[PDB]
Amino acid sequence: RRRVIGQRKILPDPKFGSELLAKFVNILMVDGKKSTAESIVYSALETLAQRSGKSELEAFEVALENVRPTVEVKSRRVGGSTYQVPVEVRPVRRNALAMRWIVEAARKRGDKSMALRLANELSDAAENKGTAVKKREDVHRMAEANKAFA
Amino acid sequence: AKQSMKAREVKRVALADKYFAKRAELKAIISDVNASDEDRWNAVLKLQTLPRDSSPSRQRNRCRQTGRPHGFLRKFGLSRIKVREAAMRGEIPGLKKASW
Amino acid sequence: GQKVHPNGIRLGIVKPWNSTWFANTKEFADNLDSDFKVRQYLTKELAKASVSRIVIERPAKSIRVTIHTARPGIVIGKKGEDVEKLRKVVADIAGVPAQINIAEVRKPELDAKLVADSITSQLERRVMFRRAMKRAVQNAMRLGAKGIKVEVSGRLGGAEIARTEWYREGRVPLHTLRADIDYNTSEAHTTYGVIGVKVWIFKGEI
RNA sequence: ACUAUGGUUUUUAUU
RNA sequence: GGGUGAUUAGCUCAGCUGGGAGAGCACCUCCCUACAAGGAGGGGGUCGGCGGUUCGAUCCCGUCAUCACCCACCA
RNA sequence: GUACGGCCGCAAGGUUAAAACUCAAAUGAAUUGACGGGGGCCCGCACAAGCGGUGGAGCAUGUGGUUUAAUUCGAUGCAACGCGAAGAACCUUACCUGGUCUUGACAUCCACGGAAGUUUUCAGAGAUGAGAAUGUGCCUUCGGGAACCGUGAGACAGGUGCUGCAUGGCUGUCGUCAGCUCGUGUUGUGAAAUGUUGGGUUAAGUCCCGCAACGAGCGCAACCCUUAUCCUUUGUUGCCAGCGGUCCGGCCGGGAACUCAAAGGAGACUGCCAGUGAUAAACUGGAGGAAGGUGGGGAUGACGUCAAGUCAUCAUGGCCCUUACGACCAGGGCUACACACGUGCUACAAUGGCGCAUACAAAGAGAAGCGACCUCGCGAGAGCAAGCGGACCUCAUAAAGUGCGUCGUAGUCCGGAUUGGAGUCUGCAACUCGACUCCAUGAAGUCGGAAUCGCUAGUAAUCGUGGAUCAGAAUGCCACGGUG
Repeated sequence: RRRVIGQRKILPDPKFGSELLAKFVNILMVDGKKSTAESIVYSALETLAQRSGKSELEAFEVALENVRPTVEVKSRRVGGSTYQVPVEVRPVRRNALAMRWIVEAARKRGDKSMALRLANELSDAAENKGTAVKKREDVHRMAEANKAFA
Repeated sequence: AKQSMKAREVKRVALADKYFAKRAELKAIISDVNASDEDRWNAVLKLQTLPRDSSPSRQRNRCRQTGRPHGFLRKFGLSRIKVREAAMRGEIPGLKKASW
Repeated sequence: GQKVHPNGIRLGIVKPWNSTWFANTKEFADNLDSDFKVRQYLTKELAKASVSRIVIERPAKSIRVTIHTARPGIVIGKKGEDVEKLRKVVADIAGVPAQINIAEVRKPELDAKLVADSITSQLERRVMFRRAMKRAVQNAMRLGAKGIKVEVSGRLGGAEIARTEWYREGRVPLHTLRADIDYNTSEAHTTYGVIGVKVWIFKGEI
């Protein structure tokens, strides 16, 4: 009923001491294998530098900021039938959701090479069209109607 | 109990050790030939393979204290139920139940 | 829950075994078959000798066999020749020479093995069941126990119904690892029912 | 959102 | 005076190959539970009777009885 | 408060007001349970946030019910259904059929003939039923026996048959939940209350405070076991920094530094300080250090448990059979599906597969055993044979991972089931229904539909290693490690 449990900082990256990259490999990890993420890491940014990649000071941290989650909800109750309410997420959650939104948008249809399917999504992460934006507005049209009686 | 299951054991595992725990050489002689496409043995195989009351097969050891076919432990001579019974009474050396 | 003896579940707590020896990996189970045979023989020959336990040590290429008895004078005879015929047979079923060590139990009414026999005595003549356990409690606390628990189950009355009775005095304490608790369960073999008897006794930590 | 009804019988108790 | 349907199990009734006795509720009894519901196996027949046909008639023809139903029965 | 008659009313009615018939309890009062679609309030991987799944496909695999000559017997409220009863040709077997003998497979006392045994032929599915040879041992108050193989008595023997509505024992589980007993006092007509209720606060009757309740027990907590860092003691079949020699091999001298294997000391007490708060107790935060805040974790199970399971782990009251609900054999059934429900594991891919090389163990097991080396061959297998009693050999080039070629969305020339051919072995013997190998063969299948799981850390997720059971064969049952 209070969770809130422990404290877990995790480790930074071994080559530049990055905190965001060492977390992003924990999103591309599947079957407990991090090697498959290290085939996609830096190669997506270097493949963006074959199409549109200008400046690399933040690598992909601003693509993860042009990607913008806003439509998260929770359920409120006093018994049986429940009432939906929207929530104002913390930057640590906003970032954790943006990291899934973009790699799930790059996985939407089957093609070759995830570094290249992600570079196509990062070249879109300056104007943000279709995937990771068109579902957001279709549920945001209730975002004040679900505040009315608190 | 069914004491007929021990009457099987007495003429199987308790009598096989001197006659059936090594016996496969006594049939392999019928595969000992001087040349291919040639016979010297014919149907004598059915006399070398004549025993039926004793076999290398059908041999169950059973628990030596309960006659039970499942849950025996060869290293103690006891079953799953008697390992606890001897251990709780302290009547078996080297074995303890907790606390590592 | 599961009951079990407080001895072997606490044997990791500086406690001794009832059989202590080391044997070859091709006959350890056959030496443990001998370890059962010597008890199943002696508990039929010494059946009136008030035996509380039989402990097995195997020194000097022999079997020691240590018998804790409240009636040693009918085990050793008059004197030391009646046991020479006994250890001849113990050595036969063991496959090794046999010593025999006879130890006198000072307080049999303090030991859960013989307190159950002292209760079984009064169930032969059917005294009031709720007195029979209180006498066993009184006699044990007067003998230097720091607590005792009893239980008697089935055909205690009076009528055809099956009931249980207990009473408890002093300390147990069953979760205390160092308590070295003395325990027994038995039957009174009555002419209707059987009457089951349980006893737990506490003396002090190790 | 709100959320119908439940067939027959059921301890010895001693001094 | 002429036509038409019925009479089969304690109670209500079905009726496809003519070698056929049956469904549910009642009667008996096992399973599940001690009952009951629910499952399953049994007991008990004037298939209204007689004659004819038929290898055999509840089962088709004919006809006697009793009950229902439309007609005729003084002018 | 219905009937009859009266009385009052325009009237519905109001008022007076029976008897027959009928049952073992109705009711007032205070008290304890238990429930609410009452109130407050504790806490939970019940919700919250994240991810991997189940519910399709193909095989494996568990259960019920009907069925059947067996489809053994049990466990259905939430405590049944990969489970008790570990590897179904015959076996093992409870179940079932056709044979056979009834003092009987199993146990003893007496009589009667035989040594125990060893060999060999016929009848028979075999159990066994008939012959033909062989051996005559032990004790010899010298009596004739013992013992052993059977047979015929009188007592008997047999039963995992049926009953936990007969039980002693065994046991599920609330639940690691914080609660429960034994006594004495007091209040109350007494049942009953108190304390065990309250105020902080914990995993906790915690650790203090306090009221008419105060002691002694069982729990909680502790005991015992295990670990992070320093110091010490000690070193082969373990270790190898320095140094001599070298099958150049920690290999041999040798060292004792360093892993490690291991006993012993130090370290951690909410103890220090701040913030809250009875200048309370207790938490939250800070400091130290390798690191706290039941240290992280084990063994953990107080009372009473459901009109609850187990007589198939063992005894045992009762019922019943023995021309058998035996036992000794040959075969069956346990691998019927007319219908009712689940758990796995593998592919559904590309961020992947396939083929061919390569790095790392951890923990067991191993003298009629683990089996090297080298082979014969397409290969299972078969052949020869060393080391090894296991810190000195063998099982055993761990697989994920690291890499190079290659394949590609075609619903997969992927997945390779499945149907054949050629075999190799195990056993009395592989029709159904046995393993393992080589060459053919060719299929469903884009993580899913109502709906719904487990974990806050070496956990969830994922890929390999070993052992017990052992004629030949586990997708069964338990440990060990990499990635995380």
